[PDB]
Amino acid sequence: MSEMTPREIVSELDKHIIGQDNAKRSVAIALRNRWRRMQLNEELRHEVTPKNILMIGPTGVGKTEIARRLAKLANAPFIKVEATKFTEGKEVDSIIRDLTDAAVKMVRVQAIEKNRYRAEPSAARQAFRKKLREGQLIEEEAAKLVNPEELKQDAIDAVEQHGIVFIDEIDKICKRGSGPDVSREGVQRDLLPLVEGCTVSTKHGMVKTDHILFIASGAFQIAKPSDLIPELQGRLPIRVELQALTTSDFERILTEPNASITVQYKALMATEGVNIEFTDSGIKRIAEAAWQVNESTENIGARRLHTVLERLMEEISYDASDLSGQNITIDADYVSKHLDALVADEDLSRFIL
Amino acid sequence: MSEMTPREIVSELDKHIIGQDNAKRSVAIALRNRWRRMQLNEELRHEVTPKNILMIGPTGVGKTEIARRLAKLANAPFIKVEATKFTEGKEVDSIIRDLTDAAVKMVRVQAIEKNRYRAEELAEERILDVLIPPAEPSAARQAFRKKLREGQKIKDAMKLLIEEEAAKLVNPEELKQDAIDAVEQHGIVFIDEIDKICKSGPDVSREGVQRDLLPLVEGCTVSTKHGMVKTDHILFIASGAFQIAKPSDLIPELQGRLPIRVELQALTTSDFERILTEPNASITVQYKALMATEGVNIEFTDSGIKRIAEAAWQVNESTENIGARRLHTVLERLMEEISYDASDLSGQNITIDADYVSKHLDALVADEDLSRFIL
Amino acid sequence: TTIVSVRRNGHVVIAGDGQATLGNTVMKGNVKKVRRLYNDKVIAGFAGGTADAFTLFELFERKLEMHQGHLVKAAVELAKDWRTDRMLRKLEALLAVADETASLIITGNGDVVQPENDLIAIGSGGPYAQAAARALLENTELSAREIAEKALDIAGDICIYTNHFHTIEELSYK
Ligand SMILES: Nc1ncnc2c1ncn2[C@H]1C[C@H](O)[C@@H](COP(=O)(O)OP(=O)(O)O)O1
Ligand SMILES: Nc1ncnc2c1ncn2[C@H]1C[C@H](O)[C@@H](COP(=O)(O)OP(=O)(O)O)O1
Repeated sequence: MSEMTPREIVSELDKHIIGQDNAKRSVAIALRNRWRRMQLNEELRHEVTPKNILMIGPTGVGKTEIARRLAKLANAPFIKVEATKFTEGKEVDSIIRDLTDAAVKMVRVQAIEKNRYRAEPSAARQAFRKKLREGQLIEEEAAKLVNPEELKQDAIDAVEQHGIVFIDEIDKICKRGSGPDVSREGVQRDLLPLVEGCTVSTKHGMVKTDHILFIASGAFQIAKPSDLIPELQGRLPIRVELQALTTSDFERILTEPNASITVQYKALMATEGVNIEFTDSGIKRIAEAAWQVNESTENIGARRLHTVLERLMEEISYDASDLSGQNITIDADYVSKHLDALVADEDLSRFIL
Repeated sequence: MSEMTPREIVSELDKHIIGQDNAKRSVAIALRNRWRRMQLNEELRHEVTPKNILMIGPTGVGKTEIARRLAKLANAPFIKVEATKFTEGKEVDSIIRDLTDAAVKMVRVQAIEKNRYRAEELAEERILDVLIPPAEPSAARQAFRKKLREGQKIKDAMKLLIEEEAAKLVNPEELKQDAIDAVEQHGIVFIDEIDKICKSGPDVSREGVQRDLLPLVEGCTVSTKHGMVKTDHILFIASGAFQIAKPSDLIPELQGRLPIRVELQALTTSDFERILTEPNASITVQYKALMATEGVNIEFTDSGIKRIAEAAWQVNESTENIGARRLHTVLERLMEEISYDASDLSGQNITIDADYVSKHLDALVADEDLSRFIL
Repeated sequence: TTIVSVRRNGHVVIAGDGQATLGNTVMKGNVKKVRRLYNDKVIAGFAGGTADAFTLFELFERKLEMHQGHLVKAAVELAKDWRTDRMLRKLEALLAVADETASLIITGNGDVVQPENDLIAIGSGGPYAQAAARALLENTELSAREIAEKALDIAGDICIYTNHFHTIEELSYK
């Protein structure tokens, strides 16, 4: 739908994700082929199929955030699914069903937005209108303005054309080499029709999967993509590896991204009348703290930044009511005071952090 | 339905599939028996049953594409089902259910193509009644008809009339009943990897799927929300590598319901070069038109095509042989730099030469440890 | 069989013989009992069946990727799965591995061991090599490569299961 060029897509993704440009470039090519397909003639539009992507890397390096912001960037329907959920069980067709139910709520809430603002004047008329806005039918008018037959037919077209599905941890359904390998590879066969252009029935309507884009992800440390079934390897034309995040990336993720968690904590304490400010040295030691826990115990990627920051701010967030009108500074000494005692004890870090 | 002769079918398949002529000749005989049966009398049309085919060969050599282009050639309903899906569980009758659901959407969208034309005429006559209410077309009737086609709730109204008119023009009892006739008369089903259900523990569950499949080929009736379908005249295409097992390992009732057998040959490097170019809407042609959308002109040298097929061949030998599917992964890896820059390269003529292919690929093909992840 | 590892002056090496015995006869004299792993950042050796080591080495690289190349923690996870898995428990071999961090032994009992001074000597001739490598390391300035080389030759003269075909993989970190 959107006519953004691949660089315009990556530039928008840099506003949220930090680095991992190769993954940003790969998703941009897939979203740009969508607009390229519409410019083609009747024959080629059926033959061309979406260039599905397989992200590869350790957990918490942003494989999902790229997929989320991408679907949010295109206003496309989106869903994430854990491939292991089908090891036990649920049918694989539910993926398309839930994706449409999300596309329905997406177009519907977006349809309400068009119906919201709609939902010589006399001098006495304007007078009461002014008293009314000062303070002292949204249902019936938005229902009158909405077209329920349109919202349902639209969400299908939003799924069939723009829909995006992210299959997390696909590497875990690869053969480990006999028992699980049948159940694991059996899930791969059950997913095959969805990428091979099958049709799935839904209460909202009959959806076709031919042109849906898909984004698998997996660490592939145990298994490798070549362990995937041959029919599945050919349906994932684009491959990319996401690099492990460094301490410098943690320093950037804390601040540079739009609505970064540090900015979120600042606005939250602003609600209490408190002013937060992080020193560059304080952001440095926070990133240094999260890296130590990942190296000391288990590496969960950037997700460690969340648990550390909340552990650091827990005293302020509790007192923020009584500290109204005060300006609190998070300096390097403040970071070492609330954390170095915790990071030093690995046995406690596995619980508190 | 179609009256094409078996050679006419193979010649059309040659436009998409490369080689594998025996598989093309075998499927052509099955589609021709369809037309041959309708010419027969009331008795023989019942006794004659479709000549089901069993494809055999390594993965990715086009077994499925023949079945896909064959059904697309006949405009028949089609579905691909993995036989291993039933080892765990779902009922086997779902095959006919999902086939009819594809047949429903197929006849419906095709019915919209007919309604797409008449509905615009009747929709125009409806919207002209508000502009020039009636008391040879009137002069104002055409003066408004011209401004309408030139383009212009009003704009929303033209869409609502396509539904009421296409609904008024369509015959749902002739449509939902047409997909059933399309399934029963023309239906096609491709059962991939049937060799994996051949034969103690798994052998019961494996052969149990065969007995569950048996009624569908021997003939039966399945209930669906769209209607009641009979499977007697549906055509089926089973496929399997049969390296672990052999067709003789299939249950005897199933071996006799697959009269036609054919083995598909492994593709060579020369066939890869043909698949890249010769087939209609070949992936090389697809990349060319795609870059054309950005204003760029792609061109592949014969040696550049030759070194891509050699690249895909080396990976299949160096690691795992996935057949012609390897061509897709190699080509996108080669074109990823152009596909990203195509916006800024508008108005330029790019040439994919042998030096360009070796520049972007040979470093990757050289490292087998990396080829498994990237290619 | 004999395999030796020495670490000195920013250098560490692993050396092993090529003899493969079947009963009282020599099956193969040029066996490669040493190789590199994990992007050539790790050197390793094995005493036992060739395939049993190739299976353990591949899984060991997997454990390194999960732990970002940490040698000790990956060795524990390998020793953990080795004793645990019914398939891996059947494997019979003596692994030796080292990186710039430290050298250690791994066994099918699940035991992970780092020798004194990171001096590894395994195989039927291992104790003989440890006796010679211990003598040179304390009484000479020889580099770790020269010690593992001369020590393995002495073990081949003594052990009947060890020969003088040699394979070495040095790692310099300084
Ligand atoms: N490269 C990156 N830039 C910015 N934030 C990141 C990031 N990688 C991870 N994060 C943050 C944002 C997410 O809320 C959280 C989890 O990331 P994720 O996308 O779920 O990783 P994964 O795809 O490995 O599961 O970590
Ligand atoms: N003979 C052939 N000609 C052209 N393309 C082919 C081909 N064989 C395979 N391909 C390509 C096109 C398909 O999109 C892809 C999948 O092939 P397939 O028909 O599924 O093989 P199989 O049925 O053996 O699994 O490979």
